[PDB]
Amino acid sequence: HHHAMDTYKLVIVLNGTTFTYTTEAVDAATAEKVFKQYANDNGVDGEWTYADATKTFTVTE
Repeated sequence: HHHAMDTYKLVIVLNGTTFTYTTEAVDAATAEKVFKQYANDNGVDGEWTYADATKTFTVTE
């Protein structure tokens, strides 16, 4: 199923514990749509930052 994608990664830093979730997406606007859906579905409200060099979204709280 069409392989023209990057791997994107979500990092959620809590109290000394870190959860990450990494997934393929067509672009960063798309991976942010998936991740923000996942976050909300799990009890995660927080401050987000994206780093294009590593295709990583980082959420703290």
